[PDB]
Parts: sequence; structure tokens; C-alpha cells
Amino acid sequence: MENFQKVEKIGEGTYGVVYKARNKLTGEVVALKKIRLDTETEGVPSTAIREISLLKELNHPNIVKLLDVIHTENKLYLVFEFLHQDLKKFMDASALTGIPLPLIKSYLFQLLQGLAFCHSHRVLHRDLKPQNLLINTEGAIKLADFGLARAFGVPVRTYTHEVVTLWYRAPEILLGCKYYSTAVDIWSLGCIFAEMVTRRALFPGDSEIDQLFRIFRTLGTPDEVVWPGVTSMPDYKPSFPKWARQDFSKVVPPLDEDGRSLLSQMLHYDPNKRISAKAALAHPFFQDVTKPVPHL
Amino acid sequence: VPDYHEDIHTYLREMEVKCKPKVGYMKKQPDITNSMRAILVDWLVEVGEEYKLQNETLHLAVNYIDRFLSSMSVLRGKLQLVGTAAMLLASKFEEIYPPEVAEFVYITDDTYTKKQVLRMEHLVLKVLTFDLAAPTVNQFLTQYFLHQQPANCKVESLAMFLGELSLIDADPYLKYLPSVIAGAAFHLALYTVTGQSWPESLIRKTGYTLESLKPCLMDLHQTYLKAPQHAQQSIREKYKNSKYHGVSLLNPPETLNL
Ligand SMILES: Cc1nc(C)c(-c2ccnc(Nc3ccc(N(C)C)cc3)n2)s1
Repeated sequence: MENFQKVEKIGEGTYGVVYKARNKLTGEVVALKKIRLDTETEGVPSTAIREISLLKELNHPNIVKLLDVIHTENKLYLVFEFLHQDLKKFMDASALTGIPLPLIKSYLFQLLQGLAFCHSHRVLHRDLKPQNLLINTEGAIKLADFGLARAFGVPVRTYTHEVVTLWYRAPEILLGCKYYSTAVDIWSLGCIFAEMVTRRALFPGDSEIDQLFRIFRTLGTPDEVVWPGVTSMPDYKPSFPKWARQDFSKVVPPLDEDGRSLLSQMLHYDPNKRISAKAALAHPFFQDVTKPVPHL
Repeated sequence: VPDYHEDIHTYLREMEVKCKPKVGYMKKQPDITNSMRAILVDWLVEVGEEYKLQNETLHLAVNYIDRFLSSMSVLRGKLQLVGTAAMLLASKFEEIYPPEVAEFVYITDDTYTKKQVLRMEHLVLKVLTFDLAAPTVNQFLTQYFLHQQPANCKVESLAMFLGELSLIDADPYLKYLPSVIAGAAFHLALYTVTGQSWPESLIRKTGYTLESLKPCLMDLHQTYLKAPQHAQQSIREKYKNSKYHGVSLLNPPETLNL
């Protein structure tokens, strides 16, 4: 830490606190994440243990680089590459005009490459949300905050009391499934795709049941033909109202045919038939992809 | 989703070789023995049972211990503190929520303080350089189990029983990679329950023929034959439960037909 000068605080949350800092010797600007560490009581949080072990395994252009870990008696610091803001803030600054379609397309494409990389290395992210997707001035976007990430060499059990985010949560989790799968990360990215296009969250629920009903109101109340097994999922109830699936031409008006088709496949109900990251990347929607730069 | 099944198998095979402990470390440990280590692992089994921890947690703890013991000399009096920190770390990596540190302190019958456990957690992380996502026997078996025709839960449980046995004795087992021990386990479980043999689906996936498996198998077969007499019994007691179809009751085949 002797060779870092803190420059300014850029965020605080469940992680810890993140500072922009500069290496006094090399001039590199980094993001320093200080882990909330109680030395006399619980030790190193599970978030830092997961993020570190997994991020040190993952080297890819669309996953935030972890540069270094500074671990001393009282303190644990993660040193990350600096990126200059999160997608949430960019969506907010761009509401009104909207992010341009080509830049949306580029971000989707890059995020799918990052995810396909995570999934092929047995890592599930589980908490994709715009505040965890980081962008730079050259058109890159990168997955960040692997604090809730899990290795899935053996199936990951769901958490009775999910701390995971509501808005970007997959239906199979809301209906009580026992295990997560890679499919939950695709569902999230699908929601984010839609959000960028429409300039608002697709499914902004205020509770778990409201979150489910909001999904059902746009995608239709699912049944055994659309989703075999649904009816016997732990929190399925035969009393759910019946809503019709909506025309995507109305869910996401700005999208063309290829867009609606990809979106519809990322938001499939049945996690077994939900498109994979690797197959998404071959979708025709990406034929004409470029790498525009954002107006930050 | 099986779009990754192959890539993941292939990546586990790469990682298992990087997370391997040194096979000869016990002899260089001036003050501990294969036998003290076996006593420690059997105790962790029991901790896992008391606190209802997943099996993966146990396999990860043992990995962390053998790697830790591969570079740090430890006195027999501190060996349980190593194990406790390992189990705490494995817990945090693998469980939804870990037992509290204080629970860990109690399961040692209060022989260490809360602070000692925490400081050891830090030392273990440093020596393992935070590389905690190791492949285990449990993981490979879980991958192998997709290839059963058809699935048979007796086989599954018995194979998990044997993989767990293998943790107790560094004695032979530190010689073999986790994918090889899983292969042996799966075969010997399949054979025990049904008389069938390491399937050609897994020969192609793993690239291991039955033959290449045979050295590990003969060890595991002896291990299984001798299990009822072994000084450490906690794995047997655990696998008597109905949860596991009582497999550790089953009679081991006196011969393998090799
Ligand atoms: C949780 C987090 N975990 C990590 C690793 C974060 C991170 C990492 C690298 N750069 C930035 N840059 C960054 C973050 C926020 C902002 N804002 C302007 C909010 C700007 C840059 N943030 S945030």
C-alpha cells in the first residue's frame, strides 16, 4: 500500500469500499477494493474468498482483471484495473436519448463472450446487474464483482433467503428450484439487454411474488407445454393468474426481428432450453456488430 | 449446460494438476504422521456431519490441508488448528453460509481460541495463495455420473463412499489425481452393485481405459475390503444412513475379475 495514493472514493456497498488510486512508482491508475475485514470475529468474508479465487483463474478481455492482492495483518486490498463507470450510471445519463443500438449490440456481444468464458471454466456469476458491468472510454464492457460467484464443478444449491437481486432474478429461482445453473446468468443478461433498449428495467418487482407476476405479465403464465415440470415446482401454485404472452414487438419496440428472436431465446422459461452464452454469440443479431465508443 | 460439460471436464483436468499436493511430504514432516493425518480427516468427516456440511466442503478442506502440509512444517499440537481453518475456508467457499467461527472453536473441544483460528485462516490463505477452487474426487464423480445407463443411486452413493474413504489415507492416495480416484471409485461402485464395468462412454471422455485405472483400483479394493477394521470409522458410520442406501453395509466383492 506504500506505493498507492488514494485519489477518490468511487463506491461503497456490500463488498467493501472502492477507491480510485494511483501507483506512485509506475503511474498506473487502479481501482483499490478494500475488503471489510473483522480480524477478531469472522475473518475474511466469503465474498472476498470467492471473488479472489475465481478471478485469479479468469483471464479474458470482458472480465475485470485482478492485478494484485495486498493482504496484511489488519487489511485486505484487491487491486483491479480501473474502468471509468458502470452501466447503470451510463444508462441513467443516457436516458432520454437512449444508448445507440449499435453500442447496445456491442455491449451484449462482449458480455456474452465474458459469460461464455466464465461458464466454460465452471464459474457462475449469479449477480449480473448493470451496477456490476463496467465500461471504459474505448467501447469495452466487462463483468465485475464476483463476490457471489460460485464454482459449479458440483451443482450449486440455492439459498432459501436469496440476497441476489430481485429484478434480474430468473423464474426458476423464484419458483423454488433446488439448484442454480448457467441459465440464470443468461436470464439476467436478457433483462439487461431489454433495459438498455427500452431505457427502463424490464421486471422491476418490489417483492418476490410481484417479481414473478411481472414476468408472467410480459411473458405469459407458463405451463407444462412451455415449461415441462413447472407445475410441480416447490412454489408453483395452481392459483397464479393466467396472463397472455405479449408481442415482443411491443415489449421492445426498437428491436428488429433478429433482436426480438435473440431476446426471446435468452428469456425462455425452461432453463433447459434457454439459449447458452456460446450459442447466443452465433446468433444472426451479431452479424453486423461493431465497437462504437460511448459518450461518457 | 452440457454446452460446457466437455470444456469443464477438460478444464478440471488441467486444474487438478496445478492443485496437486506433493506426494512425499509426510516423510519431510518431522512431527506428524500418516496416522495423525488420518485421525484429523476422520474428525472433519464428523464435523461435516454435525454441522450438515456438503460433501464437497470436506473434500476441499482435505485438499487445502495436504497443500498446506506440503510446504509448512506443523507440530502435532497445531494440526487440528490447520484442519479447523481449512474447514472454515472450505465452508466459506462452498456453503451458502458457513458455520460461525465460534462453532468451529467448539468442535475442537475449545483447544484453540477464536483469534488463533482467524490467524490461521489468514496463514492458510497466504500459503495457498488464495487458490481455493480445486478439483475434487466429488466433482469428477459428479461429472462421471451423467454417463450412467441407467442411473442407479446405490452406485452413486457407494462411489461417494469410496471417494471419501480415499481421503483418510495419504498412504497410497496422494499418488493419484482426483480424476483417477473417481474413475476407480466409479468402477468399483458399479461393479460392486451390478457386476458391470467402467463404461466405454467414460473411457472416451476421460481417456482412461480400465487398465490404466488398475493400480488405483487394487488400492481402493483393498481399502474397501479392509474398511470395517480400519482405525477410523466415521465414514462408515455416516454411510449407514438411509440417505445413502446403506451401501457401507453391502458386501465388497472378494475379487475384481481383472
Ligand atoms: C463492486 C465493484 N467491484 C469492482 C471490482 C468495481 C470496480 C473495479 C474496477 N474499476 C471500477 N470502476 C468504477 C466503479 C464505479 C464507478 N462509478 C462512477 C460509480 C466508476 C468506476 N470498479 S466496483
